[PDB]
Amino acid sequence: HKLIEAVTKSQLRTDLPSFRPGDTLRVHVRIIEGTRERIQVFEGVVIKRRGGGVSETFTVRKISSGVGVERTFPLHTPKIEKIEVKRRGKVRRAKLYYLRSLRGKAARIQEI
Amino acid sequence: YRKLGRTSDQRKAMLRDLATSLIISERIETTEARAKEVRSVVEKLITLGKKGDLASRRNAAKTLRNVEILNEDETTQTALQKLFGEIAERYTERQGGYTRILKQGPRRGDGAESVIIELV
Amino acid sequence: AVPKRRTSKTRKNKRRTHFKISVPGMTECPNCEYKLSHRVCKNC
Amino acid sequence: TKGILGRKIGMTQVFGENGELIPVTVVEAKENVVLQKKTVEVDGYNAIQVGFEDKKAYKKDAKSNKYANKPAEGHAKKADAAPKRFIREFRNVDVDAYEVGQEVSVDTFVAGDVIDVTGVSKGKGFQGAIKRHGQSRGPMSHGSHFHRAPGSVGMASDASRVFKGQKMPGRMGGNTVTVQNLEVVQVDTENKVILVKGNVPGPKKGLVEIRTSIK
Amino acid sequence: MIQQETRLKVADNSGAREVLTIKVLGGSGRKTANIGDVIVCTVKNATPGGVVKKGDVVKAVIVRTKSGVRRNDGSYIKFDENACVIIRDDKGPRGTRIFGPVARELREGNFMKIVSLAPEVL
RNA sequence: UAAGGAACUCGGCAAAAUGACCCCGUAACUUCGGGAGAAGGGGUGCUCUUAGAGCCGCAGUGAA
RNA sequence: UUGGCACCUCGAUGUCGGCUCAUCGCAUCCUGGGGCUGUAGUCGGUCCCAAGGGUUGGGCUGUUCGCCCAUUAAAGCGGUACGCGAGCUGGGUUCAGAACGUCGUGAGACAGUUCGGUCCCUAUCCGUCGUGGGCGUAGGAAAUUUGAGAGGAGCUGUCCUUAGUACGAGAGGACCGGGAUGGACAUACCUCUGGUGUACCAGUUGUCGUGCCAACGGCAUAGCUGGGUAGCUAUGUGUGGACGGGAUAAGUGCUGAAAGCAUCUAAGCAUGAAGCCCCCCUCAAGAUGAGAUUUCCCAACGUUAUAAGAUCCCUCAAAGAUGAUGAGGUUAAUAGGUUCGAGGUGGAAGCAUGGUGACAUGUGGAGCUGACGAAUACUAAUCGAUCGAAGACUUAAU
Ligand SMILES: CC[C@H]1OC(=O)[C@@](C)(F)C(=O)[C@H](C)[C@@H](O[C@@H]2O[C@H](C)C[C@H](N(C)C)[C@H]2O)[C@](C)(OC)C[C@@H](C)C(=O)[C@H](C)[C@H]2N(CCCCn3cc(-c4cccc(N)c4)nn3)C(=O)O[C@]12C
Ligand SMILES: [K+]
Ligand SMILES: [K+]
Ligand SMILES: [Mg+2]
Ligand SMILES: [Mg+2]
Ligand SMILES: [Mg+2]
Ligand SMILES: [Mg+2]
Ligand SMILES: [Mg+2]
Ligand SMILES: [Mg+2]
Ligand SMILES: [Mg+2]
Ligand SMILES: [Mg+2]
Ligand SMILES: [Mg+2]
Ligand SMILES: [Mg+2]
Ligand SMILES: [Mg+2]
Ligand SMILES: [Mg+2]
Ligand SMILES: [Mg+2]
Ligand SMILES: [Mg+2]
Ligand SMILES: [Mg+2]
Ligand SMILES: [Mg+2]
Ligand SMILES: [Mg+2]
Ligand SMILES: [Mg+2]
Ligand SMILES: [Mg+2]
Ligand SMILES: [Mg+2]
Ligand SMILES: [Mg+2]
Ligand SMILES: [Mg+2]
Ligand SMILES: [Mg+2]
Ligand SMILES: [Mg+2]
Ligand SMILES: [Mg+2]
Ligand SMILES: [Mg+2]
Ligand SMILES: [Mg+2]
Ligand SMILES: [Mg+2]
Ligand SMILES: [Mg+2]
Ligand SMILES: [Mg+2]
Ligand SMILES: [Mg+2]
Ligand SMILES: [Mg+2]
Ligand SMILES: [Mg+2]
Ligand SMILES: [Mg+2]
Ligand SMILES: [Zn+2]
Repeated sequence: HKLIEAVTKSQLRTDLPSFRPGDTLRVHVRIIEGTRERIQVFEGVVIKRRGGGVSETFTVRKISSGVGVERTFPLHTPKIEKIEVKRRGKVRRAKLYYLRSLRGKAARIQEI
Repeated sequence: YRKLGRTSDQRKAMLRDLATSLIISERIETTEARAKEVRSVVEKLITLGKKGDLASRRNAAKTLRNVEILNEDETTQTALQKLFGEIAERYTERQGGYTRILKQGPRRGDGAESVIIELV
Repeated sequence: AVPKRRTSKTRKNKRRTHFKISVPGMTECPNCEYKLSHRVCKNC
Repeated sequence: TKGILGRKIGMTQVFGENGELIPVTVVEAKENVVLQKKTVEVDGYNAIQVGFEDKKAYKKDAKSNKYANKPAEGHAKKADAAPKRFIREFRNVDVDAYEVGQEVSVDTFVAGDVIDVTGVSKGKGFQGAIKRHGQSRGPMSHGSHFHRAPGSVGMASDASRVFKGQKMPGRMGGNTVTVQNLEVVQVDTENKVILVKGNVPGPKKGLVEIRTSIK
Repeated sequence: MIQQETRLKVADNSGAREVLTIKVLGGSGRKTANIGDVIVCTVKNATPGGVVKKGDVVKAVIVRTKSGVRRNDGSYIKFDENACVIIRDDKGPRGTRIFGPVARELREGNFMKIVSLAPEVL
């Protein structure tokens, strides 16, 4: 009954900080396409965590030039070099979908 | 889970009524599908009664009906009190399986399978 | 929507070939006449 | 050239060398044994017969398929093996390279092998034309009284009949399906597991047959 | 997921403000376009003084979608809006400036000038 | 109900949207009554003090 | 097609267009093969073979038709009651109202127009799609199978390279090969992204209850709102069809006479299409021609009881309208319960503390948790009953 876990255990990462929805993360994402491999930081608030094991994902949202952007990552993807927990948010639900229609001050998340 | 030919609210109410009736009378005759559904309800209630804490009692109060039971001699108690009193003590050392279903056969009016479900 | 021709006696009985009931699944009561299998006596 | 029997456990994902996401199907292929060699001389064609999952030994008054009956017990005992739940033939193998009674481990397949996976698709029950044959609905408004019906089933006086093969409601699913050119992602000797790229037919716990791709 | 009659904001300074998708290019029966695809569209709203006038039928490349795209590593990017950039025949933008972030996928389509002009590529 | 938003269809048919109360604001035209609820905006929960100060939620005519 | 004829139907053969669903022809729109060219190349023109597959989304109009916008490899022409209303619609057309123009003294009418205007039917037979029971298949049975035969599939774009080469003043720009990658379509599947998720978690309004507080229950679309497991799912994730062999079409030949020559043909010998038969997928021995392999079982006197093997009955789900199929039936994990997990929700109650209070913090990633996983006989799969062979004959090899 634990075959899936047994064969996907080697895929899991152990260098991952603890975080919950509402936290502000700095995600250091590897970019390999082009002529060189480099690192682009994506900073935003975690609006979603879902799944379990190797299939777990999380979603981060930021505003770039006034346009909302969301990146969803597999939690254990090798493409992520590291994650910093920059801020800890005070929120009341697991999914922060209500942020999607909020802008500016109304979209602010109180820190802990 | 079975729908029992009823809407969700009606089914929930019927299951509460059947569970309280079973707790009170300790042995009831119903149809096969209703009994197979209510065994789970009644046994989870008995689990709460064995737990015994205040939160368990209130969770049990979410499901039980407000019925009164006249005991041996003009002394009253509620179905919730019986569930957390005599019934819970009866099954302290039994790990699940507090009910049993005995089939009786079809009944005249509609050919439905009548069964007895009783506390063990 | 409606039968074009009436159904003969032969065709009707052919169709009723499978229209029947079966003997109940019944067992002798070792101590308590006969009973349905996996049912209690409920009268003995 | 190769074949093995297994049960579908479920779907998961692994990360490739380049960090690419590879959805995979976990197939558990323990306990495979060659039960019989069929040859051109005796049977008219060459194949090996492979039993997959061990059953309980025969007992009197057995009521279910969990226990081998006497014919099955004798057939398996002829190969010095326990009776098996599933038995299938592989005509794509080399009959010479197998001995009756030998095991068929997962290690017969290697990472990067291209395989064909055969299984029985999930059942759907009685289904209408819209779901079973991908047909279009009629209008949902504008006075329509035609939503999920199959539509016209023929022409007229010519031909005064419905042609064979007209697509109609009926039982859907539960058919044998072969998915070609899947790949072996990983073979794990412990747990006797083969990781297959992509999805394969059937419900969880269903039997699947894995063969080296014919194409 | 852009189809016929989908309206998209324009993310350049060509003079078009909003366009309406007339056609998704790329083969018969194609219904949907996404980031990096080329569409035919008409200008519904335009800024006065701009090069591209209301009513013109033009070609645009999609640079932002709400549906977003899935990348090979199992990661996704989605945007809060659908936006496109009006392009010439040789894939160069008709305007001089690009507004808003654009997806990395435009590199694969060789929309390199649009990529260079964008404030952010994600 | 994703994305789209009349591409449906003879026709937006049907559905969706609007909707109560209080306060701003309101065009052409006009028989000077009207048009007009034009349009378009804002507010609303709970606690305390005498209009402010707070408290909670995604959301306060929180349903109809 | 417009007609001509008036042979079936006036004790009724529903008319146009669209929708749904197709099916057939080839006089071929695309794609494949080829001859001629006033064929340099890139493109074309014309003719021959070829029906395998493919062959579009809008504006206007009831429209068919047609014009237009934007695509596409292409947007072929036809038959099937101008295919399809006991499958749908009902905009148009042969209905009662009304109006205009016009005609008529008039009632009224129309090489006309305009607004409005009931689409009934529980499928008996054949036909079709699925799914069972009987018997047969020279003993009975369990499983694995061959494949006579049948169905399915069959499309194609762009880019790179060859090569800026051949061709060509130039402009321009290849055939043949090599590689990459899409559109449409089909199919499987739920890891992912999402949808749903009426016995999952939470917030919240009105009102009535559980005597009151607190905590809860009922009703209001599941009262409403934010999320959401399994399952089922597409817009999501995989996979498939550009192959190879054989025989051919139009063609192209070689050898070669009749007919000293010439000649693809008359005898022979080749070569040559997305087309044919196979190669790929599925079904398939009621294939009454009823096939094959392995294993199991073996009775006496039509009867009675049996063997292998099954069923009845019962617990069920991966299966399912019901049958059927599959997992199990105590020598037992089949379901329920119980205990522990995954996932979901997001911080229970009670109590303490702070605050006038609304509330906040702590105890504490808490409490709760359908369908998912494991363990555990606590509950239910009791007892029992029913069906079920004994292998015919004739001739040949041994
Ligand atoms: C909806 C029910 C009616 O069906 C229809 O109206 C239709 C849709 F079924 C219909 O029109 C059929 C199809 C007609 O037949 C066609 O006649 C054409 C001339 C020729 C055609 N073919 C041969 C080419 C025939 O098929 C005709 C004549 O009905 C008028 C059939 C005859 C036998 C006929 O009169 C029958 C008896 C007709 N009728 C008069 C209705 C008369 C109209 N009506 C009355 C009512 C009503 C009355 C009382 C209460 C309520 N609530 C409603 N509703 N509608 C009824 O009372 O019932 C039905 C069956
Ligand atoms: K209430
Ligand atoms: K608490
Ligand atoms: Mg989670
Ligand atoms: Mg039910
Ligand atoms: Mg209700
Ligand atoms: Mg449609
Ligand atoms: Mg309807
Ligand atoms: Mg929607
Ligand atoms: Mg939406
Ligand atoms: Mg809109
Ligand atoms: Mg339209
Ligand atoms: Mg249309
Ligand atoms: Mg309406
Ligand atoms: Mg109101
Ligand atoms: Mg407010
Ligand atoms: Mg004629
Ligand atoms: Mg005559
Ligand atoms: Mg007539
Ligand atoms: Mg008649
Ligand atoms: Mg021809
Ligand atoms: Mg063809
Ligand atoms: Mg065509
Ligand atoms: Mg017709
Ligand atoms: Mg009609
Ligand atoms: Mg008809
Ligand atoms: Mg009409
Ligand atoms: Mg006159
Ligand atoms: Mg009208
Ligand atoms: Mg065959
Ligand atoms: Mg036949
Ligand atoms: Mg191609
Ligand atoms: Mg899942
Ligand atoms: Mg999901
Ligand atoms: Mg209270
Ligand atoms: Mg009441
Ligand atoms: Mg046979
Ligand atoms: Zn009895």
